[PDB]
Amino acid sequence: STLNPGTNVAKLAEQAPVHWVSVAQIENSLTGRPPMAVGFDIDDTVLFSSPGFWRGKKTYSPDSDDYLKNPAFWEKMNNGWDEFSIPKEAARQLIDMHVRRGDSIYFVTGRSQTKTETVSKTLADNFHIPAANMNPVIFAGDKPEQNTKVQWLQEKNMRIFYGDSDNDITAARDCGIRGIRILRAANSTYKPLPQAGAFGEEVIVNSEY
Amino acid sequence: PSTLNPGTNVAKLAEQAPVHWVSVAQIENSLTGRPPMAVGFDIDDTVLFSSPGFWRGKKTYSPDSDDYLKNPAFWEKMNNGWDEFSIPKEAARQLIDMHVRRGDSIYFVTGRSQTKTETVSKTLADNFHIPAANMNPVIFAGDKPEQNTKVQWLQEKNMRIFYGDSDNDITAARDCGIRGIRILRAANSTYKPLPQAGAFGEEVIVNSEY
Amino acid sequence: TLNPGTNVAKLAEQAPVHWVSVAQIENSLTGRPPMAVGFDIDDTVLFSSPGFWRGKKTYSPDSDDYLKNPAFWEKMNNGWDEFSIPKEAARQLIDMHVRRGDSIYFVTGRSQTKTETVSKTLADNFHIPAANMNPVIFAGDKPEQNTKVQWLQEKNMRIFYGDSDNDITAARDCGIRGIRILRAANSTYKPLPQAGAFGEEVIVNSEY
Amino acid sequence: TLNPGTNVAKLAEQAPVHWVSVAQIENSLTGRPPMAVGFDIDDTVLFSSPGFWRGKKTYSPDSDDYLKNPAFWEKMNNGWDEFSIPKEAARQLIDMHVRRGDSIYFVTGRSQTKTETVSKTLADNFHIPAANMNPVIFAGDKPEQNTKVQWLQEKNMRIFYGDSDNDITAARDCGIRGIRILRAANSTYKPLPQAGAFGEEVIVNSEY
Ligand SMILES: [Mg+2]
Ligand SMILES: [Mg+2]
Ligand SMILES: [Mg+2]
Ligand SMILES: [Mg+2]
Repeated sequence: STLNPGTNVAKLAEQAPVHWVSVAQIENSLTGRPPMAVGFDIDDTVLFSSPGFWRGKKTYSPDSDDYLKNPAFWEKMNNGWDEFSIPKEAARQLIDMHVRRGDSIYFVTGRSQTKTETVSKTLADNFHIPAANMNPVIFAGDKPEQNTKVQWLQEKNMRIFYGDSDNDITAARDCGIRGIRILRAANSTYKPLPQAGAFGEEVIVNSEY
Repeated sequence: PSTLNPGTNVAKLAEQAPVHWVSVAQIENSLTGRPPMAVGFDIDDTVLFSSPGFWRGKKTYSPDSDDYLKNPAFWEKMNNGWDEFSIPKEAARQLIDMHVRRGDSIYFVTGRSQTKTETVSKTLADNFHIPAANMNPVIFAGDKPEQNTKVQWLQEKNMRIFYGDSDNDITAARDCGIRGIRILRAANSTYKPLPQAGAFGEEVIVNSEY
Repeated sequence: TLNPGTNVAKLAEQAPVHWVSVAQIENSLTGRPPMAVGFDIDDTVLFSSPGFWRGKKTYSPDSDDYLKNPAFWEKMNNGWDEFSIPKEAARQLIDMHVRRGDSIYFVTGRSQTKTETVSKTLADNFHIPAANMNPVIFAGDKPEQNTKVQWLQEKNMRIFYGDSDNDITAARDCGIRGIRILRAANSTYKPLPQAGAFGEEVIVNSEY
Repeated sequence: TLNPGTNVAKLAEQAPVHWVSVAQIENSLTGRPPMAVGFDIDDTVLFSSPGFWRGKKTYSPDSDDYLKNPAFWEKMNNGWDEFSIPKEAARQLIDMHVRRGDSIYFVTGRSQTKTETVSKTLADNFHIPAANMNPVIFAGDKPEQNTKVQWLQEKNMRIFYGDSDNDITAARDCGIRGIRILRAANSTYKPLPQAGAFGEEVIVNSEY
């Protein structure tokens, strides 16, 4: 645009009409409630997994997103490339809180399903989730050999679902449960960034890292 | 405060307070289907930037303190002409227009002291073009210590929503079990310190400082 | 759309502006002998919108002709600034220059009037010693008055503070240091200017 | 407290930092013939935390001792950068300098290894022309190496870009222009530094 655009105080103080919440406010809203099932999307919600997707694109589809359909990519991505995935501090705070409550934690992902996967171990180890609260990662999809995200949220009776994408939030709305938005990091390779708060949902402050 | 070059970082730049921000459009949308009702507005730093008169009052009657706020002579001047210097807030214009469209009955409940005569009601009706059908003379609730003077009025007029910039405006609404919505107090207001909007978990209107 | 939402890139986005604090300005002048510095008045040291607002409502509700009404200026320059709110940023800047022993000048584009109490209101609100205080200078295109630029050169002002683009370009035209002050969002003089539009230094939190 | 709230003075508060854009940096170089410029690597041109994270988890999960493990560096310098994400801000800067015909140098504090594929990774991801590309320089305190300052002086670099305080001080010690890049909030190298702590220029939106 212009070389020296400058700014003004109206612009400096301008706020988007979003419902921001803190982990502490979420915990307070659960006070007294017995243990329950809660779910988390994985990519850009609990793990900054762009390193692996970046390498996959470079290796299998330098000019496009065809790698997301390449079975070879998914073998690598679900069996070791998450050793390069950086866990999010906001996720750590949320999981620690749910673990203290004794809730059952589920991870639901849209990644393609492979015969073997080490993602579940990576998550339990990185977030130090006790055996009683941990559950194997759930790969949701269209395949007749699997169920959709909405179906899993309902089957496990999850009461809250955390995610960074719009479809994570609409899935929760469709099931009539509490959908909470996590901010996607600016350096994620999954762009454009989504508009957090676009459905009037609660958005966790400072959740980009 | 004592650091010449404090610098900054991106975590700090993107840092957000956990506040429930709302827009006039969202408020309006949340009222769809609701029949006409009574709604209330605080005046100072809510619909009018009235600091000019309070500043002149302080300098005239009590340069070193806030005793002017208890001075009958100050209120006479403030309520009968000094608001000619008070600047209407744009955020208030938008809210008032919206409520007029809904056909709601509008009330102004202020902590200013009541005087024999007052020209504030007319100043408000004129500046915000409020039709006679929606207007109501300003209610001067006064301000007593250890007590919230506004509660009585919100109850008796059956106000369903109350807009205000001070904590006592929000707690008044909470005491009545109605919807209290916060308006940001301008940074150049002489009424300091600025309150912490959202301190009761209430809705706060974006960009409402002007 | 009722819910536009936002994202972290937008939340952390910064305009390329050269921000400075009063402390940094003071530090940049260490060891320098007392000099002459000037300040714009409206929205720089005083939030005078109250008087201009009343003036417009009184003399030209539908336009800005009140700015041409000598009746308005008589009121504005002789008492309506008692309703003007001094700016904290200006207070800090003025105190700093007084401590340095600098010579303070106020240059305004307000219309000149036979008498004025503005100089008094300024010296009183900012506690400016007589030694550093100078009567307000009214500039303009009249034959009996010099323009803003000419006044900066004549007094050899080395720094000029202002909220408007013309305050900064005047400084630029004289080869001196022009420093921008933010105009408050509730000022009636709209639209707000783009502080930093000339690559100049802008004082932080100077909207109040 | 549970509901701390906020106020407009806090919402508009700005730190006194000298922000600049890539366009402004380019403008400031108008007319200057080709020159040498240098870039720090980690968190400046590459978000390399993925490799540093895996190394930490592998060699010293509870400390930074992995930074002195030869086994770590062998893997980090010979392939783990295939997981490093190039920064958009660096891409723009590099494209701008390549267009000017400047010589681009990359100086790193990473431990030197017998071989390295970092140079190849950089040249490929940023499409740097052979005429502007130079092999990565590993600076350090070892007797076989030269310090960062000596390298900047040796190659006569006029500008040095970096995210850490030591990148800026190196430029300051050489009398050249040191420009700060923002370190991403999700970098594993914490705490984040205070960009602008030396009054240096900081590039806007350079965290990605
Ligand atoms: Mg995701
Ligand atoms: Mg009020
Ligand atoms: Mg001005
Ligand atoms: Mg670095």
